[PDB]
Amino acid sequence: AMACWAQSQGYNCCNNPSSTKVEYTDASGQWGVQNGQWCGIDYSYGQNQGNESCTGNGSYPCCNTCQATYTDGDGDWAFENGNWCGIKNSCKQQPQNNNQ
Repeated sequence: AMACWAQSQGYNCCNNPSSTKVEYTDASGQWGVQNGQWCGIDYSYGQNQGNESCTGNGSYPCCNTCQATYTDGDGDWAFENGNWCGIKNSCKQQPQNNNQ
């Protein structure tokens, strides 16, 4: 739960980026104030694969398949049910933190 692109510059990650209010947006990315703290909106800043959210939630619907035929600046992406959906947050890494 710490892989935001905003930190690369100095800022901090915004917890629950899949439900953060982005009152700012430019050529640097999406930013918003969460819990009273500045932080970029990274839906894929290194979360769990438990399936808490999915990709493409900023425009299209979820896919549900772990086959990302294409990846963009917002993560991975797939095409199922005849619709451009985003790869699930679970379809990224099995060993999500839990190291056997």
